[PDB]
Amino acid sequence: MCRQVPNPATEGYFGLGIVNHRTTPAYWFRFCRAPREGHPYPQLALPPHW
Amino acid sequence: PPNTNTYEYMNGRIPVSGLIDTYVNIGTRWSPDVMDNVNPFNHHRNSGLRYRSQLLGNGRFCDFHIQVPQKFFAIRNLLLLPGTYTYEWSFRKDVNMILQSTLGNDLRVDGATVNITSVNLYASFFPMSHNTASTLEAMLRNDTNDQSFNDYLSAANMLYPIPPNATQLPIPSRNWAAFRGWSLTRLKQRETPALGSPFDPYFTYSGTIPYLDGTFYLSHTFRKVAIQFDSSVTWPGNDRLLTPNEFEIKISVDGEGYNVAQSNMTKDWFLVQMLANYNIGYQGYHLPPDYKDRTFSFLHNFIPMCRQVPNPATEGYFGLGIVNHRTTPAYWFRFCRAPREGHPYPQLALPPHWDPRHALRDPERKFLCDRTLWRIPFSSNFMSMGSLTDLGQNLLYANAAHALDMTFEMDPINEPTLLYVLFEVFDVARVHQPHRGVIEVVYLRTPFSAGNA
Amino acid sequence: RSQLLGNGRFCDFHIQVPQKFFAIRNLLLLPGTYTYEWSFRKDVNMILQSTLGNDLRVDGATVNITSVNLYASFFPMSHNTASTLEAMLRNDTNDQSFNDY
Amino acid sequence: IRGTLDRGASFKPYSGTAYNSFAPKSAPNNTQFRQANNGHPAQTIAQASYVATIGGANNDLQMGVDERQLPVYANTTYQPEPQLGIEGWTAGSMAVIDQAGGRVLRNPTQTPCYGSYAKPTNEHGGITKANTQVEKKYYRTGDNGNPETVFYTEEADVLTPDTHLVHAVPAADRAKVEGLSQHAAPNRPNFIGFRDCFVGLMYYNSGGNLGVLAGQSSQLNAVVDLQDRNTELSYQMLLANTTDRSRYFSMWN
Amino acid sequence: IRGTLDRGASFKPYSGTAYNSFAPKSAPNNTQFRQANNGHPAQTIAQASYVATIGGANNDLQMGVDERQLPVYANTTYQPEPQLGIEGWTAGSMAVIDQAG
Amino acid sequence: YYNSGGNLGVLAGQSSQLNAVVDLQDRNTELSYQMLLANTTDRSRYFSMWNQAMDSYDPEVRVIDNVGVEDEMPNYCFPLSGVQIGNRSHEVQRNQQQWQNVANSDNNYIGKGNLPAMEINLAANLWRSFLYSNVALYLPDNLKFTPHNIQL
Amino acid sequence: EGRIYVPYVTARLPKWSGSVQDKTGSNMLGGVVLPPNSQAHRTETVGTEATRDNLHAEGARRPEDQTPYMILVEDSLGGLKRRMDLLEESNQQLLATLNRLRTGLAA
Amino acid sequence: EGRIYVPYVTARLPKWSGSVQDKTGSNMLGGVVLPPNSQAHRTETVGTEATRDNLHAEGARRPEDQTPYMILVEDSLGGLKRRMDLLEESNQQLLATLNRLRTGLAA
Amino acid sequence: EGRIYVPYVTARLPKWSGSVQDKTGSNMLGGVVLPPNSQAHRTETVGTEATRDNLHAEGARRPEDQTPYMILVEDSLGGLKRRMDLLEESNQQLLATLNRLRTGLAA
Repeated sequence: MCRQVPNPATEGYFGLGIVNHRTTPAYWFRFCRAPREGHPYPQLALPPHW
Repeated sequence: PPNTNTYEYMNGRIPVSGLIDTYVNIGTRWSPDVMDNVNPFNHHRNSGLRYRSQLLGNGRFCDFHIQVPQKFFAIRNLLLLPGTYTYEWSFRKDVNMILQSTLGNDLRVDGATVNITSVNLYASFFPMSHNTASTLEAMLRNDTNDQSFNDYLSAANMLYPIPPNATQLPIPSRNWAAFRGWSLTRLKQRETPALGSPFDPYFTYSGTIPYLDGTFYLSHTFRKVAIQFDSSVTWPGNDRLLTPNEFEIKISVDGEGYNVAQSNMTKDWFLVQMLANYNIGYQGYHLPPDYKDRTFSFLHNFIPMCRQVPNPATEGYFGLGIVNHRTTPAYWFRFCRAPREGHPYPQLALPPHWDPRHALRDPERKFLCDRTLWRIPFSSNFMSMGSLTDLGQNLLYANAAHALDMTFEMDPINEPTLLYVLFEVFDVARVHQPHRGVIEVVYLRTPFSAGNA
Repeated sequence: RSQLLGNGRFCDFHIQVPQKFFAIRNLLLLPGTYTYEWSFRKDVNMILQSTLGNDLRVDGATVNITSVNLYASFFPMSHNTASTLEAMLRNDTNDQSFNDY
Repeated sequence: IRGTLDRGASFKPYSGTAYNSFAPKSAPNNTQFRQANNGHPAQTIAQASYVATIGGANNDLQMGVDERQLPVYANTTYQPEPQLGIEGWTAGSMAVIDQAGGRVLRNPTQTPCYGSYAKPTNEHGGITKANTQVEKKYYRTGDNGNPETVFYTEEADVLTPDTHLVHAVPAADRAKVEGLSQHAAPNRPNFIGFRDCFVGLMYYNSGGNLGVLAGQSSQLNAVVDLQDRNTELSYQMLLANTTDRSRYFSMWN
Repeated sequence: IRGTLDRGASFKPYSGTAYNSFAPKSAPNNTQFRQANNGHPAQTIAQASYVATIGGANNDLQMGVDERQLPVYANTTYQPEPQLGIEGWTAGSMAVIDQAG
Repeated sequence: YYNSGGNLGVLAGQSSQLNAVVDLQDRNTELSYQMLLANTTDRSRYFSMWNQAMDSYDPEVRVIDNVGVEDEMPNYCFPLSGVQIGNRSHEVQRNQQQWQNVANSDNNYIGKGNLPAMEINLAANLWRSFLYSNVALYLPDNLKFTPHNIQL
Repeated sequence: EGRIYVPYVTARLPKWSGSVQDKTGSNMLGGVVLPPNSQAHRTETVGTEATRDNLHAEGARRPEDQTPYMILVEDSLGGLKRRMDLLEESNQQLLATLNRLRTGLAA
Repeated sequence: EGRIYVPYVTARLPKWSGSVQDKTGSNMLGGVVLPPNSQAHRTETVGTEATRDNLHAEGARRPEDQTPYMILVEDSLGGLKRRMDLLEESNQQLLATLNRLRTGLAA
Repeated sequence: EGRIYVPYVTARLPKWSGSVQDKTGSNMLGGVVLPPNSQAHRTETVGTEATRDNLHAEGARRPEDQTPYMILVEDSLGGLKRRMDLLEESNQQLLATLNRLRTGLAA
C-alpha cells in the first residue's frame, strides 16, 4: 500500500494542530462523540492531495 | 470548455435523475438500453482499476517504481545460453496509453504528465552446477533440440471501419491455405488507438482499450454473418444449420422461435458457441466444468434478460412525456439533483405492469456478453479435436487457393466503430542456438505468411 | 426465474423442457422411426411457483400452450463409422443399461 | 522502471467530499451579503455558538480570568473556534446565552458550506489570510445595550476542490442575498493509474519501435514483429487460462 | 414450448412501491375534506408551490407575458405542475410568494 | 407428467408398437433429477435454458445472527439553511450612551446557540426494517391479527 | 462537383434481407414495421409476428414512407425545410405588421 | 431513401495513423494539433513536437472538437445553422417593431 | 465526424469517357453539351455533332459550369442558398417597415 502526504519541508502550510482541526463544524465535535457543536464554516484540516 | 473529452465537461454536464429513478423497470433484471453501448469498464466501481490507482497513492504527484515483464512470445519463455546479447526496447510516454482513467477523459489536455528517470534490467539465474549446466548447454545447442514457442492468441488482427449508422459490412480477402477458425467482435473507433505509428495525434481517450486489455462489450450488436468461398460456395453449407445460408446470431421477429435460453439468440448460434467452447451440444446442454469457465468464456458472460412494457398500440395511454413525468413530487425535482420541489400529488409516470390496474403490455428480449469473442471454428463439426483442425488439413484447401468473402450485419450506432476480426492461425517460431552468443530464429505464420496480395 | 420472464403480469414465454426419465435420458437410439409422445400439465399451482405460496388457481392465475415442437441434435458422424457403431450396438451383448440416480 | 508521475488535476480517487461532508448541500457558511443594494451596506447571517462566555467588552469575548483576577480575552486569530459550543442540548438552549460569540467572513464570494476549504496561516490554524484587518463587530437585539453576540470578521482563501456549483442562481450580482441559494455537488470520482499488466507501457507490434535481442557476434535481430499480430491481448487471454484472473498481484500490477 | 402466461393480479415482483416512495406513509395528497359536517361545505388542505408567478387574475395563474406585451396564463389541463417550484431554500421562502399556485 | 400411470409417456418403434417407457407412481423422477445435478455440477450457478436455478434462502434470514447495531455515533439532520431564521440582530456601538444603533441597514439573522437538529439511530432502523420485512411478515398466521375496519 | 458515382466496387447485395433503411415496410395485416436500424429493431421483441398496429415508438400503419429519422442529409433536408418554414412564418408576421401600421396612419 | 450504407467494400483500415478528419486530437502537454488535412498539416513544420499552445491558424487548446472546417454537409450543416440563426434574428426584429407600433397607437 | 474518405476501394477509372457529372463540357465550335446524365443524353439525337448553340433544355454556350442540376447535396446547397436569400429578403422588408413607422411617429 502507498499514499501521498503533504511534505513538511515544501511551503508555509504549517502544522495541522489536532486541537485546531476543524471539519464539518457544528455537525462535528472536538471530543467527537457527543452531539453537534460549532457553526458551519470552511474547514481546514487535511490538505488537498489533488 | 469546448472539448467534450475534458474532465470539467464530463463533470459539468447535468443528467436527469428521472431517466433512472427507483421505479425504473420495477421487477426486472433488465439493463437500460441506453447503456448497452456504453463501456461498463469505465466506471468508478471497476475494482481492477481502482486497485492499481490506490496502488500508487491518493496524491496527484507520485514517484512510482514498477516492474514490467516481457510479453513477446518468441522470447518470453526462451532459454538463452552462455554468451553476450544486445537487449534493447522502447517505451511510450503518452499518458493516454500508459495511464487509464475511469471517465476516459483526455489526460493529455488535463495536464497529465509522466517522466522516466532510470530503467534497469534484472535477470535471475538458477544456481545450477557448472557440471550440469555445461551438459545442458551441449544438448540445447543441437538443431534436433531447438526450442519452439507460439503466441497464445495465434491470429492475424484485422480492422475494418464501420461508418456511423451502417448496418451491412462486406469484407473481401483470400487465403491460399487452411487456418484454424474465425473470431470477432466490435470496437469503438474513439477507444481504439491507431497502432503501428509511434504516436497518435487523434487519440483523445484514456479509458480501457478493448483492443488490448480485451474489455469487449459490443458482441450483442451483431445480427448475422455470412461466409462464402470463391464467391459462390457458402460455408459450411451442406445444410448444416437451420439457416444453411448464414449464421443468425439473433432474430428480432420470433416467427418460428429459433430463439433459446429465453432470449433473442438463435438455436444455431447458441449451439455453435457451446461446441467451440466446451464441445457441448451433441449430447445435451449442461453447465460446463468450472475450470473451463474463465472470464473469457462464453457462458460465463452470457446473461439473458426480459421485460414487459406498455404496448404503444393498445389503448389511450398516450405518451409519457419526460417533461411531464411526475413521481414523488415536492420530494423530487424536474432537473432532479437540486433540493426538493413541487407538491405531494398522485404521480403518473411509469404505467403499472401488474395488478388489476395493469394495462396491456408487450414482451421484449435481449442479452449481453462482454469480455468475450464470437467463435466459429473451422471444423466439420465445430468441435475442437486438435490445434490443427481436420478441415485445416483437407486437400481442397492445401491444394488450391480460394477467395473469402464475409458479410456482417449489425445494429446501427451513432458513432464510428470497427469490425475486429481474428483469423486464427499458427504463429510459431523455432529458436536455434549453434554457438556462444548466436541466436537464429525462424518465424512462420500460416496462413497469412506476410499479409495478403 | 421470475425476472427471467419479466415484470409484467402478461408475458409470452418460450422455454425448452428436457427429458428426465432415466430409462431414456441418456439412451442412444439407432436408425429407425419411433413414436415419441408425452403429456404436459396446465395446473398453475404445479407449473408455476410463488413466494407466498398463495392459491394461484383462485388468484386468477392462467396459462396457455400455443405450440410445442421437438428438437434433436445429431452428431455429423461419418456414415461409414456410424454404420459400424450400429452393427455393434444391435447385439444383445452390448445392450445399454441405465439406473435412476 | 523508476520515475515521477503527475495524474493531473483531473485526479479524484474518491466520491463525495472531504470537506464538511455532513453539511447540507445548500447551507452556506458565515456570509455577509448585501441587502438588494440601495443604501444598506453589508448584512450578516451566521450564529454565535461559543461555550458560555462570562462577558464581552471593547476588548472582545471574555474566555475567563486568565488565572486569578485579570479577565482573559479570546485570541482574535483563532478564538472563538467554530468547533466549540455549549454542551447541553436543552440545558444549553433553555439556559439561554447572554454573551455569545462567533466567527464570520466579510464580503467574500458565497459558496455552499459543502466542500468549503481554506489554507491556514498560524499555529492556531486560523485562516486570517493576507489582509491583517480583523473587525470585532458588536451586535445587540434592538433595544438592549450590550454585546449579546460578538463576531470576529475575517477574509479567507476560500476555494473548492472536490465540489462545483450544481445550482447557480445569479450570474454576477452573485454575492447578494439571492446568491446564497446556490447549491454544491461533489465532483465525479476519477481514478488514474497504470493499465492492467502495464499494457501499452511497452511497444509491441510496431515496426517503428521494434525491440532488439541478438548476439553481439551475430548482429542478426531475433525479434521479428508484425503490426498484424497483437501481443497485448494475447498475453491477457493467456493469463486467464493458466491462473485465476480474479486475484491481484502488485508486482505485475 | 411457446405460449401465453398470466401471473394474475397477485404478481408483485418487488418490495415497497413505485409511486411516491419518498412520500410519508401518512402524508395525504391534495384532499378537500369536509369540516365535521354541519353547514360547512368543502374544505381545502394543500399547498401552492409554483415558481414565482407574476400575478393572478380571473383568467388564472400568470406564467409570464407569452413573449411580448400579452400576459400568458397557465394551461389549466396541466399547469401548474406539481413538480415545479421555487429554486431557493431560504431565498425562496425568505423572499415570500405573493402569487402562489 | 412423471410417475403417473394416468398420463404415462410413450416411446416405441412404429413397427414394435411396444412402449419402452414403463413408469410407476412409486418412483420419483423429479427429485431424482435434482439430486443428480447436485452431484455432477455446481448447483449454485444459473442456466436460463433449463431455467436451472435451484431454490435457496438467505442464511441471515433462516438463522438470525443478532450481533447488535453499530450506532456509537449519533446521526443528525440539519435544516436546509444550517440555522433557523426567526430573529434579527443589530450591530451597535457602545460608549456615549447605552449603545447607539448602526443605521447601516437592519434586519439580520443570527442564531444564539447551536443548529436545531433532529436525531435518528440510522443503523438501528435498517436492522429493524430488515427483521420485520424478512421474518415478521412471514410468521405463522396464528401470530397475526386482521387489521382494523377492513373487509377480508 | 465532378463526383462520379459510384467508384466504390459494389457489394453484390445482402441476400438475407432487410438491407435498406427507413423503407419502412409493413407487416401482414400488420403494417408499420420499422425501418431496419433504430432501437425498436435491436431489442428482441414479441407479439409482432402476427398482429397489426404499432407496438413501437413509430406507428399506426397510416403513415409512412420511409420515415425521415435521426440525422442524415435529410435531417439537413428536414432541418433545411424547417428553417424555410420558419423564414416563411417570419415573413408573414412582418407583412401583417406593416399592413396594420399603414391602416392606422390612414385613419 | 433506401440507401443501404455501406455497399463499398471496406478499406481494412489505415494502420499508420492519422486517418480521420478534424478529429482534432491534441498533443502531449500540447493540445490542439490540427485535424489531418488543412494547410497547417501539409507544411513541414518545427517546434510542435515538444510544446503546447497554438502555432497554427486554429488554437489555444481550449476549443475543440472536431472543428467544423471548410465545406462539407456540415458546412451546409453549419451554413444551415447560420441561416436558421439569421431567420430567428429577423423574427425578433419584426416582433419588436410590432410591439412599438401598438404602444404608440394606444398612447 | 471522423469520416475517413475514401475507404471504398477505388474504381481504376472509366477510360471511355464521359465519367463525371454536370461537368458540363462544350463541343467544337459547339459549346454546351450537357453533363453526362439528364434526359438530353439518353435520347439518341442528331444534329449536335457539327453545330453550335443549344438544342437541349439547357443552353447558349454562355453559361456553365457544372450546371447545378436535379437534387444532390448541392440542391440542398442550392436549396440552402435559396432559403438564405429568402431570409435576407424578409429581413429587408422588416427593416423598411420599421423605418416607415418611426418617420410617421416623428411627423
